[PDB]
Amino acid sequence: QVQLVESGGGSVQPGGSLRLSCVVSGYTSSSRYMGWFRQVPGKGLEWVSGIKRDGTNTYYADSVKGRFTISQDNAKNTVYLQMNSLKPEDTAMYYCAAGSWYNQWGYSMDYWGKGTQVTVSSSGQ
Amino acid sequence: QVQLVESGGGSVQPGGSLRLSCVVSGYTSSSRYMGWFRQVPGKGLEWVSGIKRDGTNTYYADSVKGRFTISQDNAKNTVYLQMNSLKPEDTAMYYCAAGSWYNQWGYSMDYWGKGTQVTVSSSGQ
Amino acid sequence: QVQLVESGGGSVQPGGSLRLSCVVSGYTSSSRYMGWFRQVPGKGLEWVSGIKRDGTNTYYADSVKGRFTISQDNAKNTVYLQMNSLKPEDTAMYYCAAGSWYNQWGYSMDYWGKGTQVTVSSSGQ
Amino acid sequence: AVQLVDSGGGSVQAGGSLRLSCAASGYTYSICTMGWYRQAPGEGLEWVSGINADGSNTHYTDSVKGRFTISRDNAKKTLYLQMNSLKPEDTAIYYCAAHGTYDKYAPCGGFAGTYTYWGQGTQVTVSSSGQA
Amino acid sequence: CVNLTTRTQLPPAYTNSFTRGVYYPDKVFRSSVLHSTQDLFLPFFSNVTWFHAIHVSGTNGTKRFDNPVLPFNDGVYFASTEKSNIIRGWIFGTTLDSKTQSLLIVNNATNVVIKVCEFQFCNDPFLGVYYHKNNKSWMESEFRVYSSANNCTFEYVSQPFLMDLEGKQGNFKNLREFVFKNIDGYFKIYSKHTPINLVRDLPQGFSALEPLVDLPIGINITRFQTLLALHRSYLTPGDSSSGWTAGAAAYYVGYLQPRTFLLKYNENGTITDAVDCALDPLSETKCTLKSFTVEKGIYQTSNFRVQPTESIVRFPNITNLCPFGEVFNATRFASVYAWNRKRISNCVA
Amino acid sequence: DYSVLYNSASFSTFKCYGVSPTKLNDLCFTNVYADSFVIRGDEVRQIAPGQTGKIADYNYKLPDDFTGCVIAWNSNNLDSKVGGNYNYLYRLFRKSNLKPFERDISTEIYQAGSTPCNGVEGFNCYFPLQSYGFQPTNGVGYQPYRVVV
Amino acid sequence: DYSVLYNSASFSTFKCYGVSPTKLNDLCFTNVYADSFVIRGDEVRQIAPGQTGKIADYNYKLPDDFTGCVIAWNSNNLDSKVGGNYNYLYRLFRKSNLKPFERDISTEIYQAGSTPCNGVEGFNCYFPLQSYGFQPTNGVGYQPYRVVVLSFELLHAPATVCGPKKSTNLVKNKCVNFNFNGLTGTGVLTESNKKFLPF
Amino acid sequence: QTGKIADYNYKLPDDFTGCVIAWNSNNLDSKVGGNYNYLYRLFRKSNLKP
Amino acid sequence: TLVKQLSSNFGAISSVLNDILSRLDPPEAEVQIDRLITGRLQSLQTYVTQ
Repeated sequence: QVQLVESGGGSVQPGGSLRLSCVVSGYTSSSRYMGWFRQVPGKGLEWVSGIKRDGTNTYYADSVKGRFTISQDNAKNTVYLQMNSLKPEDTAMYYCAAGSWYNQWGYSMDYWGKGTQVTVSSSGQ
Repeated sequence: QVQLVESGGGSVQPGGSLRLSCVVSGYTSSSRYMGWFRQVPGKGLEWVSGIKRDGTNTYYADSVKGRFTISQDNAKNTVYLQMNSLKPEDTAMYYCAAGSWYNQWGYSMDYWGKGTQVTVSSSGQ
Repeated sequence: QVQLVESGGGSVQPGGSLRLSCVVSGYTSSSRYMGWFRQVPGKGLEWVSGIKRDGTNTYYADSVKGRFTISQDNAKNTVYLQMNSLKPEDTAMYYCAAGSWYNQWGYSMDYWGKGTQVTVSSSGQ
Repeated sequence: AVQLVDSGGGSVQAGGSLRLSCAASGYTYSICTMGWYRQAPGEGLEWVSGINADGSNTHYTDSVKGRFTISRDNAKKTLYLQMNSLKPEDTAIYYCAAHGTYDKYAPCGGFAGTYTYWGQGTQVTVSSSGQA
Repeated sequence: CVNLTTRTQLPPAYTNSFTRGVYYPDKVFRSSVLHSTQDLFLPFFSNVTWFHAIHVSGTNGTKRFDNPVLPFNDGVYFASTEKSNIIRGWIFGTTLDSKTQSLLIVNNATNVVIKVCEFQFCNDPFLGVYYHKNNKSWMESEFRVYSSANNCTFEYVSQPFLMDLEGKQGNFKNLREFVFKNIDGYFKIYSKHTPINLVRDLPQGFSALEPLVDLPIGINITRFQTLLALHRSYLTPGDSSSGWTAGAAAYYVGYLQPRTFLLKYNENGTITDAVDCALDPLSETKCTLKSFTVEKGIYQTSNFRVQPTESIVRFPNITNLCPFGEVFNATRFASVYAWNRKRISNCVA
Repeated sequence: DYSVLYNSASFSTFKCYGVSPTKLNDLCFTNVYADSFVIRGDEVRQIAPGQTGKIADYNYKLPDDFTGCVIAWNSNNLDSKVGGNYNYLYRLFRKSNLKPFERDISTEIYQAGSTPCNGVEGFNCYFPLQSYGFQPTNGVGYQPYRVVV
Repeated sequence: DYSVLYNSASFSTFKCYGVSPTKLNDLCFTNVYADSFVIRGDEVRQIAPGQTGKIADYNYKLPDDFTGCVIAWNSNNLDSKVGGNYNYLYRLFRKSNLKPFERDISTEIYQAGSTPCNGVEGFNCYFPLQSYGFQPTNGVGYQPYRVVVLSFELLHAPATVCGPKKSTNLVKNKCVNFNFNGLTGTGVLTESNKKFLPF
Repeated sequence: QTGKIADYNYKLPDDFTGCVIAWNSNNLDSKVGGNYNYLYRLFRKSNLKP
Repeated sequence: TLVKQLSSNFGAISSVLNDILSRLDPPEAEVQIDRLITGRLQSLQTYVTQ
């Protein structure tokens, strides 16, 4: 019923910038929460960021304060993640998930997407 | 919607034994009450016996004490009325009927069976 | 802490009859007031009937006189609405509410139930 | 259709050793990763030992620790394993199966899909008492 | 479960409760006062059944013991005189087979265990091995009492209370008193352990049992019986073929009932002596005056009413019967389409 | 003329707290105030002295010595829309209960957890208000209700 | 002490259906049930009431009036080893949908044909269970997810589990309202020479 | 319930307070094939009120 | 006798004023506290008359 499609992955030199976007299609809105997650090979998922439609309950992981910047485009049903000054640690396999963070009840990441990859290296991917 | 089917009638010598079966079909049950009555030619109806499904509100006429015994099988939705030591008095048409005996409410007899005959005589029916 | 359970609705030809039962659970009572309200699609709630715990200064709307009857059973903590002469506009969503009707103060409709639908139509629901 | 017949079960004395086998048919040995299980009477299935399709991992379960020798023969396409230092806790029903086919369910997609291949299951009893 | 070999039945006995069975009715501190409390107490100078666990005899009849099932009623007062610690615990419940729920108490030898499950208790439970040449001398076979332990609601463990015994000689050395009370879900066990010097009866004196535990179970409890450790005789030097043996031990069972007592709180928070306000007229005098010494005089203690023996009713001659005969014994009835109607009023139906 | 209102059967709740309704026509009042707002049915209970709950604590509170009349009627026909009327809001978090007849229209972010979150960013930090989902398909218990005190 | 749970940000899902998540330390209950299992990420939606699906119908169902919480987080670190963690299974076909909180551990062969196979595996006769193929290279829609469900029940029995309670003190020569473990009052607190017995 | 007798001969309200007592009258009525003194309504323009 | 009568309920749910106070809402606690007040006034007046 619902599909998440990512885009914007690749490789960049340390201290660079990137832009990971993804579009949802098949969710009846109300209280969309779209959240970016990273997977470091050999570890579980780590919250990258998240945001609700117009609720602006944004989350940024502690170590990445400032490096990321999340944004939305509700008309296009899309969520954007700007990244600046990629340190070598940031290399990881990135996803965005859709759910619903009702304030009174809690958050559930109902659906997950395909994914893109971010490579911080001195010679590219 | 309902159909009561009798069987097992006939004739027997005085002091013999007999057994009459009645089959119910078309009842949502809950509080089924099955009653056997006898009609001697030339009068109304006289109670022979009556029971409730698993309630064991069994009834026996004053004269039939011991002569008539009765049992039920809910799985086969059938009721059996056996009789031992058949006196000549009990020659009559036996009918099986069904209804609801609500203890707080009273008894009712919604439907009546087709009927059979029991003949106690020295030369059969 | 409380629950109201509705049952007994459906569909019937004009001029038929029905009976809707609402069970109450969770009141210390004292001054219970159980009522039925009618919701016509495209409109708001309308009074149908109301009754106390034995008080019996019942209410019935102006256009609803005669057809409907209200009954109660404190032992089972239930109330029933007998439906007669179903004229087509009586096709609506019936809801049972519970509160307190004080002589001196007034009434409040504290709790509402799940509700059930009634269809006065020539071809059923 | 694919079949995996299990055999080799029986009541054995504690502290002894036995062996059991699984004959697999209907598929090539190298296609699927094969293994066994164990079913306690009152608990769910557990994984005890398994052999890689080629034989790379042949990983085991630390519950039985080092008391194992699994071996698959390609000519007969048959899997073998044995128990040592038998204890009552090992009493259970052991099954045989082969992996490789796992359901692929997309987000709110279709749950119906291919599944792995299982066996029959043979019971093994470990007890210090004799039998009639 | 083992059904033992051959028990020698003897008629039950009785004793005199004396001033025993008084416990701190609440967890409050009162200093140098007299407090009147209405609570479930053991009536002073009561019967109290007396049961034995003395296998030893004179070769005429041996194997004497007692583990019957006893009702619980409103409460129980258990007392033990035993220089053996063969009593290990109790079971309480309504239908102690498997159906409703059951509470087990058993003291291992270093850590007492309380559990609440739908046990499957043996018909004649006991604590398995209690002799040497096996798991030490004592061993608390929790499976010899029950076979099923399904669907447990509560489990608890604490320091032991049975093992306060000092010395193993001289008839009995430590009287141990427990009071069991199941009120508003809470199961309250009070206990106290006191040295003893006599035999065959409780000791004259006053001993205030202190609260051990207030467990939040919520079970009903309507019966119970004592869990007794028994030597298993298939290796012992004496009479060792298949059965079981025991030493010397005895216990006391009494039933509490609701009574009003007067209690003496010392300068400490200690109960020193108490008066039973229903034992005798002098006790009611003491309680009405709220003192343990009454001066010479005449005191109005209570009131006396001749209660009614029965109840009678008399309404009038019941004669104006309604005419139902005219409606159930009429020669001809009306047609259903034109039913007949008769009004009945001002008559007895 | 309060009797016209009382004798209309157009109100789900009509409860006075220091004066019987039948007598309102015979009295003269010094200052009279009408307080209007929308709640949901399961919450119309809380508009009464001494109650506890989200509305009675963070949104609208009546004094224990209240003297007046609470009137409430269903407004599913003017306040719920097929696509959803999300234009009615209620306070869901707040650091402390309101005082009687005390209004609060603040919208500062409420820190729900232990994450100091000055600003929009932060975790377990919620916008204090929440919108009623008045779908016309809601059960009457969740439909809108107009209340005048 | 539910705190350590609801403010961690290490959970992919923390959703309560009858109690506010951040307000758990105050509400308290008579019994709590911690159910636990492992599923796939795309499947987590089906640990919630009302919805339908394979787990919703054949493995684990929540009543439509659930009064607990669901807590799910990835475990690709722990479960998927290198080439497959087939330890975990799930029911693929069952005769009837499970009732809420019902566990069926049988291994009966599911029959869809016209003849009971009765121990035979083949067409329309399938083993009731299928195993998860967890590999670290799979997509998170298939990766392991640890799921814990905390159900709360308020029986009439004495309430047992309740959250932690704060504490403060102001002792001497201060008129204070005080609440000592439910003993409430007002007065001045002074050190005492009394000798309460231990209990 | 509904029926010819109920809807056109004798109808009771669904909140009825009384009792119904019926007993076979084969001894009283039905003497021979010449006793047909009882009637019942078979057709009517509208259902009877209670 | 005057000091006692502070432990009497006089029909309230408790004799401890704070327990009533910290275990019910104001409008429901007012009646209980009024009952206690009435009882204690009666006791004090009896003492003074004697």
